Amino acid sequence: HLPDLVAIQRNSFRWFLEEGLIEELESFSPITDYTGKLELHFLGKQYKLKRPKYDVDEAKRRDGTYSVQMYVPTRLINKETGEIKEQEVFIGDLPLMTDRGTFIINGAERVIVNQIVRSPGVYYKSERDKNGRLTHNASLIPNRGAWLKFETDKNGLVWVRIDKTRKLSAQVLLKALGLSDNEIYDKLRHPEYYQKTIDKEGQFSEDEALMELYRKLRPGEPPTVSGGQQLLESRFFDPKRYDLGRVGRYKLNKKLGLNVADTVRTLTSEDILAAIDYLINLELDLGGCEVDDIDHLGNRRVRSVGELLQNQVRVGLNRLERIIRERMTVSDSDSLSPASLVNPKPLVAAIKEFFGSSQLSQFMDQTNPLAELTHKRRLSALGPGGLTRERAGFAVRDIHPSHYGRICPIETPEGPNAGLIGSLATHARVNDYGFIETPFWRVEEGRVRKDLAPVYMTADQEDDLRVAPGDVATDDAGYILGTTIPVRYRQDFTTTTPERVDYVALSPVQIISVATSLIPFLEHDDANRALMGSNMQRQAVPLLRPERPLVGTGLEPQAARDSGMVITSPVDGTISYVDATHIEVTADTGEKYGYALQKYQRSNQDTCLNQRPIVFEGDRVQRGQVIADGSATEKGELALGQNILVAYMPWEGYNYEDAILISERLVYDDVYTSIHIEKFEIEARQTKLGPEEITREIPNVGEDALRQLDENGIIRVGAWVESGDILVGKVTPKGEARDVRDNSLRVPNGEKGRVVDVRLFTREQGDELPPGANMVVRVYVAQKRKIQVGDKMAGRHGNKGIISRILPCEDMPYLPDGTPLDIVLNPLGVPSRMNVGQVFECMLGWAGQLLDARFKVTPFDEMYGAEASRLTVNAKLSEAREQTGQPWVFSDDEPGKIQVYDGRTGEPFDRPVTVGRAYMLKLVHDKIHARSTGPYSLVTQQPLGGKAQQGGQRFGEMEVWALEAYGAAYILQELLTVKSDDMQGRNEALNAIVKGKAIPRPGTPESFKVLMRELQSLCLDIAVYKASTEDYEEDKEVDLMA
Amino acid sequence: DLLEIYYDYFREQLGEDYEAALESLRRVQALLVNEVQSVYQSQGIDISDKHIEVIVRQMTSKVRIDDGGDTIMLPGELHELREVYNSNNTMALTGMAPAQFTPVLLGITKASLNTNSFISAASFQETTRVLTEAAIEGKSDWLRGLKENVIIGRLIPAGTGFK
Amino acid sequence: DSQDLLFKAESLIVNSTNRYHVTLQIARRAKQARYEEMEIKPVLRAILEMSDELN
Amino acid sequence: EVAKNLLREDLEGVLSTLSPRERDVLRLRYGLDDGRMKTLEEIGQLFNVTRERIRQIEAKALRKLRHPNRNSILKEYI
Amino acid sequence: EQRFDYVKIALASPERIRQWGERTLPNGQVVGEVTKPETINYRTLKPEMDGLFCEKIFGPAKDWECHCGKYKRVRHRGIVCERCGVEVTESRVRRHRMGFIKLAAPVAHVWYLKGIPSYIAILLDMPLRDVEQIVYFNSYVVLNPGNHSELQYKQLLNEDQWMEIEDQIYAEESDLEGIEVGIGAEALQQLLQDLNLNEESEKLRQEIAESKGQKRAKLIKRLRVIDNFIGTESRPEWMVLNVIPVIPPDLRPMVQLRFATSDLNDLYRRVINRNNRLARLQEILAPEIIVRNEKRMLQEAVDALIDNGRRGRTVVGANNRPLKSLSDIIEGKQGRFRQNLLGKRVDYSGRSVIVVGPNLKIHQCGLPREMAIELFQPFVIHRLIKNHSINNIKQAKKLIQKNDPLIWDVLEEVIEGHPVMLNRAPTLHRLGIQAFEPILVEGRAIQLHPLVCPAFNADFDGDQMAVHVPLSIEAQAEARMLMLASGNILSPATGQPIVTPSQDMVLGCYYLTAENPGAQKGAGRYFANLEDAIRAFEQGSVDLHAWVWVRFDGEVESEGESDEPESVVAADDGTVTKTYRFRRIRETEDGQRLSQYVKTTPGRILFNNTVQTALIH
Ligand SMILES: [Mg+2]
Ligand SMILES: [Zn+2]
Repeated sequence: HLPDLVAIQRNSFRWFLEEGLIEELESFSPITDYTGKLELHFLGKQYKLKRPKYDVDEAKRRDGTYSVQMYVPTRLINKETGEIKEQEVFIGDLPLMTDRGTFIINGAERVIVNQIVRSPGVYYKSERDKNGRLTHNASLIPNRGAWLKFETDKNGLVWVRIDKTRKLSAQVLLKALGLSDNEIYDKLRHPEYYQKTIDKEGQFSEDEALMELYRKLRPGEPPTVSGGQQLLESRFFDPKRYDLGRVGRYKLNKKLGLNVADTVRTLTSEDILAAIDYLINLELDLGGCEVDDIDHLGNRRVRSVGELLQNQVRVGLNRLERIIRERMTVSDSDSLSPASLVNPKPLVAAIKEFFGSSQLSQFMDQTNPLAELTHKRRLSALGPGGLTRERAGFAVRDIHPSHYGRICPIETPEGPNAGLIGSLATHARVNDYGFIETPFWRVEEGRVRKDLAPVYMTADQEDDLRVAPGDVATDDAGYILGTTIPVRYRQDFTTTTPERVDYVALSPVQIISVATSLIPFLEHDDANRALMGSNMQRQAVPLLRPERPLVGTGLEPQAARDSGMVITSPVDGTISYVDATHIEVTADTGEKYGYALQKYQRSNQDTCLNQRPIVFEGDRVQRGQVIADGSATEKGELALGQNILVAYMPWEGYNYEDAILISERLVYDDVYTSIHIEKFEIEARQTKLGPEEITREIPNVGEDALRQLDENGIIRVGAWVESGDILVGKVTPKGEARDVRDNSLRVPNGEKGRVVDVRLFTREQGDELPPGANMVVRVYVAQKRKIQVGDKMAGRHGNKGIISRILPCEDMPYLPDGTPLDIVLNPLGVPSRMNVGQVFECMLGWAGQLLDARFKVTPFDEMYGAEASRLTVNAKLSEAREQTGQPWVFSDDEPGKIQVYDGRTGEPFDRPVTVGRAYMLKLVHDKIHARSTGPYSLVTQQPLGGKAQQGGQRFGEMEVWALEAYGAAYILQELLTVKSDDMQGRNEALNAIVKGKAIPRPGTPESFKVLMRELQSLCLDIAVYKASTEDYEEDKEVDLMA
Repeated sequence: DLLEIYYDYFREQLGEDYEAALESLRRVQALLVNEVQSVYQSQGIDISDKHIEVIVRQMTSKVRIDDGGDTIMLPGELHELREVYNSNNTMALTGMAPAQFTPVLLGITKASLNTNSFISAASFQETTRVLTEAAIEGKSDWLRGLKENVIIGRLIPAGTGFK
Repeated sequence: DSQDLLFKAESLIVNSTNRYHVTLQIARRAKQARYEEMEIKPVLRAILEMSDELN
Repeated sequence: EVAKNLLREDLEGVLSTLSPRERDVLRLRYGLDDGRMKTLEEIGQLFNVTRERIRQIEAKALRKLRHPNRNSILKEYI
Repeated sequence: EQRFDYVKIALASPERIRQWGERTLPNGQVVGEVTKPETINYRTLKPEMDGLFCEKIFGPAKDWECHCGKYKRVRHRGIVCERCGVEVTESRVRRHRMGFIKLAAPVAHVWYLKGIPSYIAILLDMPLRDVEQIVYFNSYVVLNPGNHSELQYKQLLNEDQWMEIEDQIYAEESDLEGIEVGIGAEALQQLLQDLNLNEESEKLRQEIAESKGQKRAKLIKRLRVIDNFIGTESRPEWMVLNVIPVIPPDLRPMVQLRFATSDLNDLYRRVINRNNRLARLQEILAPEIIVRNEKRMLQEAVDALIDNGRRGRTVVGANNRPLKSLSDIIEGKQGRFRQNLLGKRVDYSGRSVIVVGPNLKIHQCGLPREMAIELFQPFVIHRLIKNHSINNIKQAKKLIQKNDPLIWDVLEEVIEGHPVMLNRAPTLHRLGIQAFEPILVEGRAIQLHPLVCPAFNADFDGDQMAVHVPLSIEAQAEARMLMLASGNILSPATGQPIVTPSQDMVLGCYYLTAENPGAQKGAGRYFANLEDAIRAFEQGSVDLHAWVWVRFDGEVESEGESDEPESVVAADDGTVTKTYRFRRIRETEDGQRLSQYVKTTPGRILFNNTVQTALIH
């Protein structure tokens, strides 16, 4: 029943376009100047949209932005003359969301992350003193504005703490609101508790209430009744400075039991009085009151591109209104038109900053369709309005029972981000208030009603019901089998009779995410290794020829249709034109449909986004049938790895501690080879001496290194470039003909491949070049990488490894039929890591290879039997043995083990080993770095850091301690001074090494001199001294800076 | 307060301050070493006891000048027990009035900020506070530690650079 | 061989009573060696010589 | 900086081949010592003979260096 | 033998700051005062003349080149120009010279004002709030009670109170004479100049004698500060700044990528702008409130320069982020001490993924050729120059760049015997850095010996290591003699072995030496010695776990044995053959041993023979 997987990102933009921008335009529409003579009305319900310029593909290839233009009709009304100059004004450029849920900003694909924040409303909490009783406080939190904290003292006093200022008894606030004693006495249920505060703090009247409120809020100024009134109105009553939100109003009504309309979004007297009454009742233990949990998913909300955009648009609109008022009052003549009144610079700037430089808009993860899919379904606890890494603690990063079926308990990062970024579960969805829901089937008298439609439910809703998991087994029709059934009641796990179960989860994978739903035999894995496998499945690399798993899980065809890279026919007809770049299908009786396929493009992570056709010319095709496939899909479904022969046994030390020993077939059969495309860029600028020219007249170079340039100084498409090869030839006019200097762009050390695209952008061609540049040349270089020593290989169950040896296939162990193995894995890593599921897949994959079959096993498959996975695997292996005819395939004494021989000597190993077909992946990432001497930092004169600029390795203080514990003094002193920042000792050491002499003694490193200068610059007379040798002499200050 | 209890008991049961301080510090040191070792061995980890003894002696080697006599030690100052003992000895050797003191337990951060070199302390924590105090006192640093020959760039006085 | 150098190193570390002092002596010796040889690697020759002198 | 110390040495070597007076003339006419190129007339006064004599020495030295012998390493420095 | 012995830090006097920044010219003009808040010219990209990057104060922008271009080339050394008065020298002096800024009104050093101990407050014996109010122009202070009756020395006066005092003092009948009040840091400077340290010390000592409790502690702290000032011979009013130092321009670089500028430039510009405006206001006799507000602004600007956000609001930049002031440079994990002095990025270092090399020795590591040819480039160049026909460094470098076959031979004969240090990123103990001998290997990954993995806590699933190469002879000797991996056997924390075989080695040894009743082909056969048993196993005559007998003479430790001989048989002679569970000893009557047969497994024979061969050889 899986709906659209990337729908949290669409619904929020469809909502923004439909009623998110309108609400914000109308909220600021009537702009009036101070004289009240001119008025600007923004008829924001009629904003039209201009068709996007360029195209999606054109924006991508031009390195531009995919956007539209917004035009709202406006009417400037003269308050007297009454002349109304109706017009349509340009408001801004709105980047548009593509069909895949993403945006194209500056020619790069970006995704707006979803932020999990605390929902607006009122939250009660009880705090316990070291020796005192329980004291209760309440926090009222709006969508946007100031917070209202209430607190109960140890003596029974009620305090309010506007903002972060000092407290003030609640009587001041209630009287300042314009409430007499009788109404606040009647609304409260236990009035004597508040009467104690009234007596202790004195009954304030409205005038003195506002005086004291102004005095406490803004000390040092003479109090003024009007001053206070205005302060309160601006603080909690101003529609443009306090917004509860729709969710805030909903939560307030639900918690406090009010009935206020949904349209009012500011605090009202009723609200504060109710909140106070609830606090009093909670203090007195009335019965219908309860403190709040802030980690509950019923008190937490999800914001997506629509809300975050709305807020940015609101800020821009405030700035625009300020500019409009300024450029409206100044005018002494009504010669202004609405076109000349609005300035779209602040709104354009706000939207651009949000989409390009915010920390909620993120560079897309695009290694494969799975990473792309889970990047759009990600929930973050960090950002402008959430948490910070140093403030997030143990409580926030844990699994709250209310995550069941809404947030995956497995898929997270490892490290500083553990528990702060999560993934939406498989069936979960977000409703229009911002709370995550999840579907259930209704159960009537122990019968699961799959005929009726799934009933979705939020975290707070499913707290009073007894909900059964999705792995409960039912008989024919729907009755639940068994006598005891696990249920969840009030965030607890219990067991009940199957006549008292209210709801049942839709699927057994309803609790996990999509990446974790792709791991077969998951219930035989530890949770940590499941986390590793789910994380590593999104780092796999699309291979040269992908291949489906044999023991897939059933969600592969659905995990690939959302990335928008697989083409399916919507039409039940015939195929008339097939090509490497075009497919055409003619409807049985109808029009022709034509599709263009992307070819060897480049992703954010330098992988390849190819697209290939599957069908042949003149082929009968049905609707919904796969027509073309992506770079990580085979025929409809995800394909991230390859199926290879694996045996579990140790080699001669090559399996030691997670290392992997593979065969040479994975290299020459082009298994686990991939295409990676990189981009290089060169800029022609204009220096004060002169401009920079792209030409082949490069100094100090011979014609043997200008072979592949295109008589314009730029390399040619289809040329093989090795390291140090010139890509674009550039000359700078240096100042000291024989005047030009060479700074042509070259391939970095360790890079090679073919040149596939050389795009050129100059201001003449109508391109948006940078401010000071006169030509931007971009070159794309593609290469094919094979598996090699040092690469990371992985499985779906968390078993990672680094390849340490590639053996010729006549050295690898072989089977009783002569087939050498492909990979040998250490079994020492299986039982201590508890990822037994890998030992099941192999075996089932073995059967699948022998039976020419593909198995779709779903996780948690043991609801049908006592040991379902083992029985299915054994039966499948026996069936494969009977069909093939070879008895060595399967043995009854050792089911999963068969005999394996030694390729080096021909002798069989002492005991049979476990062999099978395993689905292994090749992980991304270029890490080898070395340095002798290179660039240095500006202030400290220490070597720079970074692979791309010949950077050095940092010798931290832990390494200094390690060298101090060894007794090393000369290694430490050479590392600290001569090799880092002894500005004169570096050259002397290098010259001594080159000449072959001894390295001289070092001096004072430059960072010490920098520190002494900075300390002197702090008005400190710190200095270095040389002690006097004889008696009647003064110590002499030593000049280091000489 | 265990240190204070031991000091109060020993300053009577024995009667001399120096030995009372020694015994109180010894008992507290043994308690600290045993507690740390027990915590480590609860998880099944073994370290030698010298490694913990060095740290405990860096934490329990100071004294607060309760009331100075003819000494240049003003009350409120933290000084090493050995230095105080030697000063008191030479002071009553000439026949002056000795000083009183109370042993103290410092901690791992409070003892690192009481070093005699401001460069080591300023590079550890609270740089501005240490630097302000050093500027006010007119302190001088003679570079006799590993972190200060490391900062300036000299041979550390340990290992092959010992002499 | 490498093993030979390792045994000679261990031999010199003992009977010296100060690993630092004997590392300093090896450094000095190797320095003089290369100096009066520029006119095998210095540290290696130094260790060989010092081992052969320990009889 | 190491292709700077190296270079001067190579130049100095080929300079040694020239006659003492010749090399002195060259060093002074290019400022190899002081970084300052000197005229004819400063060497006309500082050296023994006057102007129009140093020009002959400069040409008779360069002609010696221009031969493929005694100077061919520096050809790669260009 | 060493240039300097001790580092001394003291309170900076304005004379010292001026000395730091004031340098005289041959013309007689003295320079060193930054007067204009100008950094560089927009068109010529050349520093201004009296700004934050001036060449007449800090030094020439280009070494051996004058600002106006009158003098160029090294030839002109020590020649201060005449047209613009710039010293034709090396540009390096731009990172050593300081220059100063003279203030129109004195300010307070925020460190001595806002600290955990407030030294200004402690010396003045005033609460910190009063001192701050006086400094920031919120209250007056009675610098002299004069003749008034209700006015006390160092008493805070509000604006209304001061107006009332003014009315009293300007009354025609007032005998009131000699009353003085002050506001700002100038008042603090006057109060600090009033303190006579000797008398304050004597009074405090006398009061401390007759005191106890918190009063004694506070007087003790005051006395400690006063005695520190007496010993240092420093005047306490030096805590109020009259001039401030300017950091050298190269320590606040303004480089061009756009121009990237340090936050110190903006803070200094604020200070200079406010100081110039204050001077103008004092020159035109501005209204007193405006002048006082400008003085407050100058104090705040100097505060933000010394330590941004310590006292008042935080000065944000173009984006809403705090500007990094002088205090933020020397503190924190990103401060100078912890980022550049106690730990540095070093040259001759590499980093790569580690794989397991099972055939390496414990004192060896596998270094890829790509890393090695870059780490050992100077050594390769030297050996190409010396032992081959390479003429110059450029030819050797181009030969290396073109990857000549001779390069690899030279590198291979260079790195032999040259120890290299390997480190893992978390260095928890001294075994996290260990020395090995490089072996050139083909690949991109470092081959690590499996026996050193527990010392580094490294596994081959993506871990990376850093490689450093010692340069000097002393460094190589220390690496070989102290840090070599073959010498790190025992754990320095517990004394226990740390190079013990683990994982597959333990499993293999266990399997070899275990007992397997299922497979015992050839059990019971006798063998002459360990070599005979091993040869019999090698052929296949005897199974790996068979119970055989071997004639071994030596110490035998057999688990599951019995100290009591199982069977004792005396033959028809003085010879008894005691048969234990795992032994058979023939002993002469009242005599010594004649033979010993050990009942063992050929796997155990192989294990013990391997140990014995390793020890004997
Ligand atoms: Mg690892
Ligand atoms: Zn000049």
